[PDB]
Amino acid sequence: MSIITDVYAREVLDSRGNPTLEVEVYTESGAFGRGMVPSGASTGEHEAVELRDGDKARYGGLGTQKAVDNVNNVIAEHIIGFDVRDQQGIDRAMIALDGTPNKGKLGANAILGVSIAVARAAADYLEVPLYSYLGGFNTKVLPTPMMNIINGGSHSDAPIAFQEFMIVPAGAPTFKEALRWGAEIFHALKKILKERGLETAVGDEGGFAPRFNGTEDGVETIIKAIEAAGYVPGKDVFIGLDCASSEFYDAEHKVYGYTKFEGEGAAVRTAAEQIDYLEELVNKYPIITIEDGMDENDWDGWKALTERLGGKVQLVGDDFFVTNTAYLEKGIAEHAANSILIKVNQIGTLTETFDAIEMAKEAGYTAVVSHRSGETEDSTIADIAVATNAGQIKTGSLSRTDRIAKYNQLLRIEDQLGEVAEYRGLKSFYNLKK
Amino acid sequence: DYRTFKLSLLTLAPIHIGNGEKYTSREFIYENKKFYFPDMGKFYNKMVEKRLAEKFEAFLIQTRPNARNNRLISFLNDNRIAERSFGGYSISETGLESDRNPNSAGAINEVNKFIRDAFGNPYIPGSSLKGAIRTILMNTTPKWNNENAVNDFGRFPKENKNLIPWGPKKGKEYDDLFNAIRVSDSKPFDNKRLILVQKWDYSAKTNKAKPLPLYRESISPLTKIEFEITTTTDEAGRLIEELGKRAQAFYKDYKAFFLSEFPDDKIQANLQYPIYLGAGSGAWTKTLFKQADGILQRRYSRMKTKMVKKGVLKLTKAPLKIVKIPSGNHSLIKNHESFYEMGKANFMIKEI
Amino acid sequence: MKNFKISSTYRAARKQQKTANRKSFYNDEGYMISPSEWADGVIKGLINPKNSWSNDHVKGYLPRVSPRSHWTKNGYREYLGIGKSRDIPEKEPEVIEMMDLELV
Ligand SMILES: [Mg+2]
Repeated sequence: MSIITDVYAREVLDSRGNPTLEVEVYTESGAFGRGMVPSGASTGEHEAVELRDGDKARYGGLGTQKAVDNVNNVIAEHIIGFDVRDQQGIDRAMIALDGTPNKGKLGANAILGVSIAVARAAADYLEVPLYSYLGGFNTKVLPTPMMNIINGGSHSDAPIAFQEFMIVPAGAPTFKEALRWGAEIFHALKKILKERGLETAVGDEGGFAPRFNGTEDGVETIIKAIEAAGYVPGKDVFIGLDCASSEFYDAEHKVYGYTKFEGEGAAVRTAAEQIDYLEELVNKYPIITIEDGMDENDWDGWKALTERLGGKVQLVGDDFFVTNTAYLEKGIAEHAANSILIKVNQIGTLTETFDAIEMAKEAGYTAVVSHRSGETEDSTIADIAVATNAGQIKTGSLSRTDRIAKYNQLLRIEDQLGEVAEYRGLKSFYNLKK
Repeated sequence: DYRTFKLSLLTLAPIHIGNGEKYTSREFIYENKKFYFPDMGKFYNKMVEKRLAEKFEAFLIQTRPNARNNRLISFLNDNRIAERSFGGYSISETGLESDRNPNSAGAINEVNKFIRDAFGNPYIPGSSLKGAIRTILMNTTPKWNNENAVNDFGRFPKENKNLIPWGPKKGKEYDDLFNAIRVSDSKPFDNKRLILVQKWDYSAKTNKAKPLPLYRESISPLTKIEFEITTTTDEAGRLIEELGKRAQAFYKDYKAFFLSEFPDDKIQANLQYPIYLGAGSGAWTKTLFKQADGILQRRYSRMKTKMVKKGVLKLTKAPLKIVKIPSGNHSLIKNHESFYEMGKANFMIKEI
Repeated sequence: MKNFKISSTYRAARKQQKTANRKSFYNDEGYMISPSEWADGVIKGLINPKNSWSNDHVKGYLPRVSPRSHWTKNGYREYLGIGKSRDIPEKEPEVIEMMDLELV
């Protein structure tokens, strides 16, 4: 009755208009699960690699027919007959079938799709919610959202070097109130930008990319929107950054060149100067989290930044760790960063995603379940965030259903939990002192 | 000048080398736990002194016997004959010779004959062993088992018969490797070492043995036969002296390619250098399976008996035998359902 | 086949993998033919409609078959392939042969 009976992949589109795949799993009793894969990267030294056709005549070389054929002709013949509740066994069998560390043979997208579909079909068979199946009975914590509001760098033509700016409504009593606060701040900022004559068209995360004067101008506009909505910055709503300094880091010269985005009037900083600039920004503004404050290979600079600022500000490693257990363990050993960004398709399975989350939790780090630039109507990452009780999520802005679907699923989870649901906010930053 | 090798063959499983002929149901009687195969000439001679030629003619001319007029024992019992000694030979009843029962309607309507010389005794022809040796040598040599062994210059792929040079070539020294390997045939090894095994097919996708109506006369397990391999050139001498350690490599490739997918309790174990002789052993044992994969499957893609994946395993049924080797007691098979790998044998090659 | 039955898991797999909707048809010699010529041959009697088609293939190495059950005289359930059977096995055929040079 719980025996997996049919596995079938098909090619669909993601939120950017690019192909991806979805996998449907049917068990003998009729339980059904559908897993939709976010769009990832086909390159990377130590990250899972998705499979793309490479045919330029079809979708500009971004077709996923090869991974669909891998699911339908290779993975399905191996998974059919398994128990749908044997998620760890299925994931191990798929990993062994791939035979490569980066899952480049079958494709990480195929493996993740089958993983999510099997987990959802098992939850359907057990008639339990997905978060209850994934994390057990003690799933109660609604994650604190880091809602993207203003973005720059490679996502904008403004002279801002940091990739992303987020609002963290950690002072809210419940997740529902936190979502309302973020939507109201989003609309207040939209009104402010319309008044100022800037562009209000959203990007891929739902956030505006207007022509500010600099990073400081963006942060003051963010605080102005927070106060216009009627919330106290630094008590109700905090500010987070995604510098993505791996993009404007001169690897040869070992300098963080802000001139790549902030014009010729910008300053060229060293590692110590970059730490000084980040500390000055933290002292000026209510910044609680900084993501990718150093290059993905600047290990000593990451260390020094963690020693200088890691007691009061969460430091997230996105390109630093790329959801890799080896890199995360090395960072734990070297006291580099105090947080990790968990992207499920960067690793390929739910088993290793939960392994990375558990290791980060055991090290005192915080796990931030994250979206991708190309998302879907699937909202499994919300169930992952609730299931692990991670207490932090990053699923974009308040503007597109590739983003709003996860917030709606978190609203549904909070409603289903009822009086047991807990929204911790500042208490979910357990990596910080007090 | 010439290097002469002795190849001692020990069959670990039934081996059938047919000649195209078949005993029909009106040529053998199943009785007293034995299969008697009377000579029809002596049968007719002693039923013309007993005046039953005409009803024998009506029994054999008859085109559509329904269920029981197809069996010779029915004719013998209907006309009250009890004089069963007309030449021929008897095969002891295995037990496992056929599904259903050897009595009743279906039973054994055809028995494939073993190859026999002009005196009626069985023997293994030297060309069968030479074909097996040629498959072993071609499948364990990177200059012969490569992409050049197929002939795509045509309608369908076929073997490149000129990959190994042969024949006389104008204005060129003789370059025939396999004229040097002169494999002789056996001696008549008597009719007491034959059985009536039946073909079974074991599918990895289904995981159960399916019997087929294809009954054969095969040499019993643990049969010692001797061949002489005379070699004339140094190249073929080196090849034949390496026939052991090439048979092991061929079997290792075969096990890692085909036999690994099936349960280890059906696949037999080796005491000496492995070899596959006769019919029913499988297509991969008779092909360069590294190249033939994909083509041989496509040959059967539009037929009813479709070849699915790499095919089924051929597992006949013959009585379990244990050898008192000087290491312990080695049972021939690892299963209790009496499943031999049809067409298997072992050999040891010396330089007498 | 009376000792066994078609398993429920294989039947479900065949059901919603929809293998019955992709039948292949064959003539009397077992060569694949279109449904139109299969119908033509069956109508003219040159094809046996029973043994002349296949239900595609079920993916996933599932067991096709489960044991079939029956009732004993006690009113209990029992597998059809187990029971008194018979009693004739001997011991073995020890063939000595303590001279074969067994390769390592
Ligand atoms: Mg990032």
